[PDB]
Amino acid sequence: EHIEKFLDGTYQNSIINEKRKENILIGDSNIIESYQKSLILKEEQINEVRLKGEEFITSVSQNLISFFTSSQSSLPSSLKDSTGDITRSNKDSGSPL
Amino acid sequence: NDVKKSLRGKELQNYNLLQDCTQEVRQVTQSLFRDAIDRIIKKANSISTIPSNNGVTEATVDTMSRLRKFSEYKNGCLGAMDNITRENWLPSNYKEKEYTLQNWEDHNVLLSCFISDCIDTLAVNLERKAQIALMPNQEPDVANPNSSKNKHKQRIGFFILMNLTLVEQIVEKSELNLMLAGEGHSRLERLKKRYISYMVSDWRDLTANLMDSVFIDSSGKKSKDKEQIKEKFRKFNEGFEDLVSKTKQYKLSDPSLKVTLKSEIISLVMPMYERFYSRYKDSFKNPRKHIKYTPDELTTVLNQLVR
Amino acid sequence: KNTTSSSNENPILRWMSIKMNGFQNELNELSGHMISKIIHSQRLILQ
Repeated sequence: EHIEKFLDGTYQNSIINEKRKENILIGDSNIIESYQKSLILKEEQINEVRLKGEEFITSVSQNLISFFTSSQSSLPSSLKDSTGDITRSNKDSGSPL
Repeated sequence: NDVKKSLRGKELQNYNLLQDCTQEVRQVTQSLFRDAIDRIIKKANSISTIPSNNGVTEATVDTMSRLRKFSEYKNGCLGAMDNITRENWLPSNYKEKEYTLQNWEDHNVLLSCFISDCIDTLAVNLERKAQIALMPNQEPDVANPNSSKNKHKQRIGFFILMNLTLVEQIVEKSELNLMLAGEGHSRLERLKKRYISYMVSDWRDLTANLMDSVFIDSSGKKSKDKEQIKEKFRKFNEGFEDLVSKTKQYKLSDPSLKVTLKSEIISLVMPMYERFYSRYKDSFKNPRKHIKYTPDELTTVLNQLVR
Repeated sequence: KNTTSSSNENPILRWMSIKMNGFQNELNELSGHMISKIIHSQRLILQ
Protein backbone atom coordinates (compact mmCIF):
# COMPACT_ATOMS: atom_id res chain seq x y z
CA GLU A 1 0.00 0.00 0.00
CA HIS A 2 2.71 2.46 0.95
CA ILE A 3 5.31 1.06 -1.45
CA GLU A 4 2.87 1.30 -4.32
CA LYS A 5 2.02 4.65 -2.74
CA PHE A 6 5.54 5.92 -3.38
CA LEU A 7 5.99 5.03 -7.08
CA ASP A 8 3.73 7.73 -8.39
CA GLY A 9 2.93 8.26 -4.75
CA THR A 10 4.39 11.72 -4.21
CA TYR A 11 7.54 11.37 -3.62
CA GLN A 12 7.01 14.97 -4.80
CA ASN A 13 5.26 15.91 -1.60
CA SER A 14 8.51 14.61 -0.16
CA ILE A 15 10.12 17.11 -2.51
CA ILE A 16 7.56 19.59 -1.18
CA ASN A 17 8.85 18.86 2.33
CA GLU A 18 12.23 20.48 1.89
CA LYS A 19 10.60 22.55 -0.88
CA ARG A 20 8.83 24.30 1.96
CA LYS A 21 12.40 25.77 1.92
CA GLU A 22 12.49 24.58 5.45
CA ASN A 23 11.52 28.27 5.81
CA ILE A 24 12.88 29.68 8.09
CA LEU A 25 15.44 30.04 6.61
CA ILE A 26 14.97 31.82 3.32
CA GLY A 27 16.52 29.37 0.86
CA ASP A 28 15.13 27.42 -1.22
CA SER A 29 18.32 25.84 -2.59
CA ASN A 30 16.88 22.38 -3.33
CA ILE A 31 19.32 20.58 -5.63
CA ILE A 32 18.55 16.99 -4.64
CA GLU A 33 19.15 14.65 -7.60
CA SER A 34 15.43 14.41 -7.61
CA TYR A 35 14.94 12.02 -6.16
CA GLN A 36 14.33 8.78 -6.60
CA LYS A 37 12.73 10.04 -9.81
CA SER A 38 12.47 6.90 -10.35
CA LEU A 39 12.46 3.42 -11.65
CA ILE A 40 10.40 3.83 -14.87
CA LEU A 41 13.14 2.03 -16.79
CA LYS A 42 12.17 -1.41 -15.50
CA GLU A 43 12.98 -0.83 -11.84
CA GLU A 44 9.30 -0.11 -11.36
CA GLN A 45 8.90 -3.39 -13.20
CA ILE A 46 11.48 -4.78 -10.79
CA ASN A 47 9.22 -3.59 -7.97
CA GLU A 48 6.05 -5.07 -9.45
CA VAL A 49 8.25 -8.03 -10.34
CA ARG A 50 8.96 -8.39 -6.64
CA LEU A 51 5.22 -8.10 -5.90
CA LYS A 52 4.72 -10.98 -8.28
CA GLY A 53 7.38 -12.50 -6.06
CA GLU A 54 5.12 -12.03 -3.04
CA GLU A 55 1.69 -13.02 -4.36
CA PHE A 56 3.34 -15.78 -6.36
CA ILE A 57 4.98 -17.12 -3.21
CA THR A 58 1.60 -17.03 -1.50
CA SER A 59 0.06 -18.73 -4.52
CA VAL A 60 2.46 -21.66 -4.46
CA SER A 61 2.23 -21.51 -0.67
CA GLN A 62 -1.50 -22.10 -0.34
CA ASN A 63 -1.43 -24.06 -3.60
CA LEU A 64 0.48 -26.63 -1.56
CA ILE A 65 -2.86 -27.09 0.22
CA SER A 66 -4.53 -28.13 -3.01
CA PHE A 67 -3.35 -31.75 -2.75
CA PHE A 68 -5.04 -33.66 0.08
CA THR A 69 -2.05 -34.86 0.02
CA SER A 70 -3.29 -35.87 -3.37
CA SER A 71 -5.79 -37.96 -1.37
CA GLN A 72 -3.71 -39.21 1.40
CA SER A 73 -0.25 -39.34 2.82
CA SER A 74 1.86 -37.45 0.50
CA LEU A 75 1.75 -35.66 3.87
CA PRO A 76 5.25 -34.19 3.79
CA SER A 77 4.23 -32.28 0.66
CA SER A 78 6.71 -29.46 1.33
CA LEU A 79 8.03 -29.64 -2.25
CA LYS A 80 6.86 -29.59 -4.92
CA ASP A 81 3.88 -29.23 -7.28
CA SER A 82 3.28 -32.41 -9.36
CA THR A 83 1.37 -35.72 -9.30
CA GLY A 84 -2.25 -35.10 -10.18
CA ASP A 85 -3.48 -38.60 -9.30
CA ILE A 86 -7.10 -37.91 -10.11
CA THR A 87 -8.89 -40.54 -8.00
CA ARG A 88 -11.35 -37.86 -6.94
CA SER A 89 -13.80 -40.14 -5.21
CA ASN A 90 -13.64 -40.11 -2.35
CA LYS A 91 -13.20 -38.80 1.10
CA ASP A 92 -9.68 -39.77 1.94
CA SER A 93 -9.43 -37.14 0.33
CA GLY A 94 -10.39 -34.25 -1.80
CA SER A 95 -9.92 -32.47 1.52
CA PRO A 96 -6.85 -30.50 1.29
CA LEU A 97 -6.39 -31.11 3.95
CA ASN B 1 6.50 53.30 16.99
CA ASP B 2 9.42 54.10 19.27
CA VAL B 3 9.17 57.81 18.45
CA LYS B 4 5.43 58.28 18.67
CA LYS B 5 5.46 56.34 21.94
CA SER B 6 8.61 57.97 23.16
CA LEU B 7 7.83 60.26 26.09
CA ARG B 8 4.67 62.32 26.08
CA GLY B 9 2.99 65.14 27.90
CA LYS B 10 5.25 67.43 25.87
CA GLU B 11 5.34 69.63 22.80
CA LEU B 12 5.50 67.36 19.77
CA GLN B 13 4.95 69.19 16.53
CA ASN B 14 6.55 67.21 13.71
CA TYR B 15 4.43 64.38 15.16
CA ASN B 16 1.86 65.32 12.52
CA LEU B 17 4.47 64.76 9.78
CA LEU B 18 5.39 61.57 11.60
CA GLN B 19 1.76 60.56 11.09
CA ASP B 20 1.89 61.76 7.47
CA CYS B 21 4.94 59.97 6.18
CA THR B 22 4.02 57.21 8.60
CA GLN B 23 0.65 57.54 6.91
CA GLU B 24 2.63 56.87 3.77
CA VAL B 25 4.34 53.90 5.42
CA ARG B 26 0.87 52.67 6.26
CA GLN B 27 0.42 53.12 2.56
CA VAL B 28 3.43 50.78 2.51
CA THR B 29 1.51 48.41 4.78
CA GLN B 30 -1.77 49.19 2.96
CA SER B 31 -0.13 48.98 -0.45
CA LEU B 32 1.76 45.90 0.75
CA PHE B 33 -1.55 44.25 1.74
CA ARG B 34 -3.52 45.08 -1.34
CA ASP B 35 -0.22 43.93 -2.82
CA ALA B 36 -0.66 40.79 -0.73
CA ILE B 37 -4.19 40.13 -2.01
CA ASP B 38 -3.45 41.10 -5.61
CA ARG B 39 -0.22 39.14 -5.22
CA ILE B 40 -2.41 36.12 -4.46
CA ILE B 41 -4.56 36.92 -7.49
CA LYS B 42 -1.89 37.36 -10.15
CA LYS B 43 0.86 35.22 -8.61
CA ALA B 44 -1.68 32.45 -8.10
CA ASN B 45 -3.28 32.81 -11.56
CA SER B 46 0.25 32.53 -13.05
CA ILE B 47 -0.17 28.74 -13.29
CA SER B 48 -2.86 27.19 -15.51
CA THR B 49 -2.97 23.43 -14.87
CA ILE B 50 -3.39 21.25 -11.81
CA PRO B 51 -0.08 19.37 -11.49
CA SER B 52 1.14 15.99 -12.68
CA ASN B 53 0.38 14.23 -9.41
CA ASN B 54 -1.99 17.14 -8.65
CA GLY B 55 -0.02 18.56 -5.77
CA VAL B 56 0.62 22.16 -4.72
CA THR B 57 1.76 25.05 -6.90
CA GLU B 58 4.82 26.58 -5.32
CA ALA B 59 3.30 30.03 -5.78
CA THR B 60 1.53 28.95 -2.58
CA VAL B 61 4.94 28.19 -1.04
CA ASP B 62 5.81 31.72 -2.13
CA THR B 63 2.59 32.90 -0.51
CA MET B 64 3.24 31.31 2.86
CA SER B 65 6.95 32.05 3.09
CA ARG B 66 5.82 35.46 1.92
CA LEU B 67 3.69 35.39 5.07
CA ARG B 68 6.65 34.46 7.21
CA LYS B 69 8.28 37.55 5.75
CA PHE B 70 5.23 39.23 7.23
CA SER B 71 5.96 37.36 10.44
CA GLU B 72 9.22 38.59 11.93
CA TYR B 73 8.43 42.28 11.51
CA LYS B 74 6.04 41.37 14.27
CA ASN B 75 5.89 44.36 16.57
CA GLY B 76 6.13 46.69 13.61
CA CYS B 77 3.30 44.67 12.17
CA LEU B 78 1.42 45.23 15.44
CA GLY B 79 1.76 48.98 15.26
CA ALA B 80 1.42 48.67 11.48
CA MET B 81 -2.19 47.48 11.92
CA ASP B 82 -3.21 51.02 12.80
CA ASN B 83 -6.65 52.38 11.88
CA ILE B 84 -7.39 50.69 8.58
CA THR B 85 -10.25 48.63 7.18
CA ARG B 86 -10.87 45.11 5.98
CA GLU B 87 -11.85 46.81 2.71
CA ASN B 88 -8.37 48.30 2.60
CA TRP B 89 -7.29 45.01 1.11
CA LEU B 90 -10.42 44.13 -0.83
CA PRO B 91 -11.38 44.24 -4.50
CA SER B 92 -14.75 45.65 -3.57
CA ASN B 93 -16.96 43.53 -5.88
CA TYR B 94 -16.39 40.47 -3.64
CA LYS B 95 -18.90 38.60 -1.54
CA GLU B 96 -18.35 37.85 2.12
CA LYS B 97 -19.44 34.24 1.65
CA GLU B 98 -15.96 33.91 0.11
CA TYR B 99 -14.52 34.71 3.53
CA THR B 100 -14.91 32.42 6.52
CA LEU B 101 -15.26 35.38 8.83
CA GLN B 102 -17.98 35.98 11.37
CA ASN B 103 -14.85 43.30 15.76
CA TRP B 104 -12.75 46.44 15.36
CA GLU B 105 -11.11 46.36 18.74
CA ASP B 106 -7.32 46.04 18.61
CA HIS B 107 -4.47 45.09 16.32
CA ASN B 108 -4.79 41.48 17.47
CA VAL B 109 -8.22 41.55 15.82
CA LEU B 110 -6.80 42.74 12.50
CA LEU B 111 -3.96 40.23 12.90
CA SER B 112 -6.01 37.06 12.59
CA CYS B 113 -8.64 38.95 10.60
CA PHE B 114 -6.20 40.16 7.98
CA ILE B 115 -3.98 37.10 7.59
CA SER B 116 -6.83 34.60 7.63
CA ASP B 117 -8.61 36.76 5.06
CA CYS B 118 -5.46 36.40 2.96
CA ILE B 119 -5.68 32.63 3.11
CA ASP B 120 -9.36 32.99 2.19
CA THR B 121 -8.11 34.84 -0.88
CA LEU B 122 -5.79 31.88 -1.48
CA ALA B 123 -8.84 29.62 -1.22
CA VAL B 124 -11.01 31.55 -3.65
CA ASN B 125 -8.27 31.96 -6.22
CA LEU B 126 -7.03 28.36 -6.13
CA GLU B 127 -10.65 27.20 -6.15
CA ARG B 128 -11.36 29.46 -9.14
CA LYS B 129 -8.36 28.02 -10.98
CA ALA B 130 -9.58 24.45 -10.45
CA GLN B 131 -13.12 25.45 -11.50
CA ILE B 132 -11.65 26.80 -14.72
CA ALA B 133 -9.09 24.08 -15.42
CA LEU B 134 -11.46 21.12 -15.18
CA MET B 135 -14.57 22.54 -16.89
CA PRO B 136 -12.97 25.10 -19.24
CA ASN B 137 -16.25 26.27 -20.76
CA GLN B 138 -18.18 27.21 -17.63
CA GLU B 139 -18.71 29.82 -14.96
CA PRO B 140 -16.53 29.36 -11.87
CA ASP B 141 -19.13 28.97 -9.12
CA VAL B 142 -17.55 29.12 -5.73
CA ALA B 143 -17.72 27.79 -2.15
CA ASN B 144 -20.44 25.37 -3.21
CA PRO B 145 -20.60 21.80 -1.92
CA ASN B 146 -24.22 21.86 -3.10
CA SER B 147 -23.06 22.61 -6.65
CA SER B 148 -25.09 21.07 -9.44
CA LYS B 149 -22.17 21.81 -11.76
CA ASN B 150 -18.91 20.21 -10.69
CA LYS B 151 -17.81 16.69 -11.54
CA HIS B 152 -14.48 16.95 -9.73
CA LYS B 153 -15.44 17.87 -6.17
CA GLN B 154 -13.35 14.99 -4.88
CA ARG B 155 -10.39 15.93 -7.09
CA ILE B 156 -10.57 19.66 -6.37
CA GLY B 157 -11.16 18.73 -2.73
CA PHE B 158 -7.93 16.78 -2.41
CA PHE B 159 -6.01 19.41 -4.42
CA ILE B 160 -7.13 22.34 -2.26
CA LEU B 161 -6.76 20.42 0.96
CA MET B 162 -3.20 19.64 0.00
CA ASN B 163 -2.78 23.41 -0.38
CA LEU B 164 -4.18 23.88 3.11
CA THR B 165 -2.02 20.98 4.29
CA LEU B 166 0.86 23.22 3.22
CA VAL B 167 -0.63 26.34 4.84
CA GLU B 168 -1.22 24.91 8.29
CA GLN B 169 2.04 23.00 7.91
CA ILE B 170 3.79 26.36 7.80
CA VAL B 171 1.55 27.74 10.54
CA GLU B 172 2.86 24.52 12.13
CA LYS B 173 5.87 26.27 13.69
CA SER B 174 5.40 29.88 12.64
CA GLU B 175 4.89 33.04 14.57
CA LEU B 176 1.57 33.27 12.74
CA ASN B 177 1.04 30.12 14.82
CA LEU B 178 1.31 32.29 17.90
CA MET B 179 -0.21 35.33 16.19
CA LEU B 180 -3.52 34.24 14.76
CA ALA B 181 -5.19 32.75 17.80
CA GLY B 182 -8.87 32.25 18.50
CA GLU B 183 -11.09 32.61 15.46
CA GLY B 184 -8.55 32.07 12.68
CA HIS B 185 -8.10 28.41 13.57
CA SER B 186 -11.85 27.97 13.10
CA ARG B 187 -11.64 30.03 9.92
CA LEU B 188 -9.16 27.45 8.65
CA GLU B 189 -11.58 24.76 9.86
CA ARG B 190 -14.49 26.12 7.81
CA LEU B 191 -12.07 26.49 4.89
CA LYS B 192 -11.35 22.79 5.25
CA LYS B 193 -14.98 21.75 5.69
CA ARG B 194 -15.88 23.27 2.33
CA TYR B 195 -13.57 20.98 0.37
CA ILE B 196 -14.13 18.13 2.79
CA SER B 197 -17.83 18.39 1.92
CA TYR B 198 -16.78 18.48 -1.72
CA MET B 199 -15.31 15.08 -0.95
CA VAL B 200 -18.55 14.05 0.78
CA SER B 201 -20.69 15.23 -2.18
CA ASP B 202 -21.34 12.09 -4.20
CA TRP B 203 -21.52 10.09 -0.99
CA ARG B 204 -24.44 12.38 -0.23
CA ASP B 205 -25.76 11.38 -3.65
CA LEU B 206 -25.53 7.70 -2.66
CA THR B 207 -27.24 8.25 0.69
CA ALA B 208 -29.56 10.77 -0.99
CA ASN B 209 -31.12 8.53 -3.61
CA LEU B 210 -30.81 5.58 -1.23
CA MET B 211 -33.21 7.06 1.30
CA ASP B 212 -35.16 8.57 -1.58
CA SER B 213 -35.45 5.02 -2.88
CA VAL B 214 -36.87 4.24 0.56
CA PHE B 215 -39.21 7.21 0.13
CA ILE B 216 -40.76 6.53 -3.28
CA ASP B 217 -41.66 2.92 -2.38
CA SER B 218 -42.76 3.82 1.15
CA SER B 219 -46.35 3.63 -0.14
CA GLY B 220 -47.44 0.06 -0.63
CA LYS B 221 -46.52 -3.40 0.60
CA LYS B 222 -43.45 -5.47 1.40
CA SER B 223 -41.22 -5.75 -1.66
CA LYS B 224 -42.95 -8.19 -3.95
CA ASP B 225 -41.41 -5.66 -6.31
CA LYS B 226 -38.08 -7.38 -5.77
CA GLU B 227 -36.74 -5.00 -8.39
CA GLN B 228 -37.03 -2.54 -5.51
CA ILE B 229 -34.94 -4.84 -3.28
CA LYS B 230 -32.25 -5.16 -5.88
CA GLU B 231 -32.86 -1.58 -7.01
CA LYS B 232 -32.10 0.02 -3.64
CA PHE B 233 -29.64 -2.57 -2.47
CA ARG B 234 -27.95 -3.41 -5.78
CA LYS B 235 -27.64 0.18 -6.98
CA PHE B 236 -26.61 1.15 -3.46
CA ASN B 237 -23.79 -1.38 -3.81
CA GLU B 238 -23.02 -0.04 -7.30
CA GLY B 239 -22.65 3.56 -6.19
CA PHE B 240 -20.94 2.46 -2.99
CA GLU B 241 -18.18 0.66 -4.84
CA ASP B 242 -17.99 3.55 -7.31
CA LEU B 243 -17.30 5.83 -4.36
CA VAL B 244 -14.79 3.44 -2.82
CA SER B 245 -13.21 3.11 -6.26
CA LYS B 246 -12.71 6.82 -6.71
CA THR B 247 -11.65 7.10 -3.08
CA LYS B 248 -8.56 5.10 -4.07
CA GLN B 249 -7.31 7.90 -6.34
CA TYR B 250 -6.38 10.10 -3.41
CA LYS B 251 -4.09 9.30 -0.49
CA LEU B 252 -4.26 11.74 2.37
CA SER B 253 -1.44 13.43 4.22
CA ASP B 254 -2.89 14.91 7.38
CA PRO B 255 -3.87 12.14 9.81
CA SER B 256 -6.55 14.45 11.19
CA LEU B 257 -7.94 14.79 7.68
CA LYS B 258 -8.09 11.00 7.57
CA VAL B 259 -10.02 11.04 10.84
CA THR B 260 -12.08 13.97 9.55
CA LEU B 261 -13.22 12.64 6.16
CA LYS B 262 -13.47 9.17 7.70
CA SER B 263 -15.81 10.03 10.56
CA GLU B 264 -17.70 12.58 8.46
CA ILE B 265 -18.65 10.10 5.77
CA ILE B 266 -19.27 7.35 8.35
CA SER B 267 -21.70 9.70 10.08
CA LEU B 268 -23.17 10.51 6.66
CA VAL B 269 -23.88 6.95 5.63
CA MET B 270 -24.44 4.66 8.61
CA PRO B 271 -27.91 5.21 10.22
CA MET B 272 -29.64 5.02 6.86
CA TYR B 273 -28.21 1.56 6.36
CA GLU B 274 -28.91 0.77 10.02
CA ARG B 275 -32.67 1.40 9.96
CA PHE B 276 -32.84 0.43 6.29
CA TYR B 277 -30.72 -2.69 6.23
CA SER B 278 -32.45 -3.69 9.46
CA ARG B 279 -35.80 -2.64 8.01
CA TYR B 280 -35.48 -4.74 4.87
CA LYS B 281 -33.39 -7.74 5.96
CA ASP B 282 -36.55 -9.88 6.06
CA SER B 283 -37.22 -10.69 2.43
CA PHE B 284 -35.53 -13.99 1.52
CA LYS B 285 -33.98 -17.05 3.03
CA ASN B 286 -30.83 -15.89 1.23
CA PRO B 287 -30.90 -12.09 1.20
CA ARG B 288 -27.20 -12.73 0.44
CA LYS B 289 -28.17 -13.22 -3.19
CA HIS B 290 -29.73 -9.75 -3.17
CA ILE B 291 -28.21 -7.80 -0.26
CA LYS B 292 -24.51 -7.98 0.35
CA TYR B 293 -23.10 -6.14 3.35
CA THR B 294 -23.63 -5.99 7.07
CA PRO B 295 -23.08 -2.70 8.84
CA ASP B 296 -20.25 -4.61 10.53
CA GLU B 297 -18.41 -5.42 7.33
CA LEU B 298 -19.31 -2.13 5.66
CA THR B 299 -17.94 -0.36 8.72
CA THR B 300 -14.80 -2.48 8.32
CA VAL B 301 -14.56 -1.46 4.65
CA LEU B 302 -14.68 2.19 5.73
CA ASN B 303 -12.11 1.48 8.43
CA GLN B 304 -9.74 0.14 5.79
CA LEU B 305 -10.79 2.72 3.27
CA VAL B 306 -8.55 4.99 5.34
CA ARG B 307 -5.12 3.44 5.14
CA LYS C 1 26.93 6.28 -7.36
CA ASN C 2 26.28 4.79 -4.65
CA THR C 3 23.28 5.57 -3.92
CA THR C 4 22.22 2.58 -4.13
CA SER C 5 19.75 4.44 -4.14
CA SER C 6 17.73 7.19 -4.96
CA SER C 7 15.73 6.45 -1.97
CA ASN C 8 13.43 3.83 -3.47
CA GLU C 9 15.93 0.99 -3.44
CA ASN C 10 17.80 1.89 -0.31
CA PRO C 11 14.31 2.86 0.93
CA ILE C 12 12.98 0.13 -1.24
CA LEU C 13 15.22 -2.22 0.52
CA ARG C 14 12.50 -1.12 2.89
CA TRP C 15 10.71 -2.95 0.13
CA MET C 16 13.44 -5.38 -1.01
CA SER C 17 14.93 -6.52 2.30
CA ILE C 18 11.46 -6.39 3.83
CA LYS C 19 9.90 -8.12 0.84
CA MET C 20 12.63 -10.58 1.68
CA ASN C 21 11.14 -10.44 5.16
CA GLY C 22 7.71 -11.19 3.75
CA PHE C 23 9.25 -14.07 1.84
CA GLN C 24 11.56 -15.41 4.54
CA ASN C 25 8.79 -14.82 7.05
CA GLU C 26 6.37 -16.54 4.68
CA LEU C 27 8.56 -19.63 4.51
CA ASN C 28 8.98 -19.22 8.26
CA GLU C 29 5.25 -19.27 9.02
CA LEU C 30 4.24 -21.87 6.44
CA SER C 31 7.22 -23.89 7.61
CA GLY C 32 6.00 -23.65 11.20
CA HIS C 33 2.29 -24.38 10.84
CA MET C 34 2.86 -26.86 8.00
CA ILE C 35 5.47 -28.71 10.04
CA SER C 36 3.28 -28.88 13.11
CA LYS C 37 0.21 -29.82 11.07
CA ILE C 38 1.97 -32.72 9.35
CA ILE C 39 3.22 -33.58 12.83
CA HIS C 40 -0.49 -33.55 13.56
CA SER C 41 -1.01 -35.84 10.64
CA GLN C 42 1.27 -38.63 11.70
CA ARG C 43 -0.58 -37.92 14.90
CA LEU C 44 -3.83 -37.65 13.00
CA ILE C 45 -3.56 -40.61 10.63
CA LEU C 46 -0.80 -42.91 11.82
CA GLN C 47 -1.28 -42.30 15.53
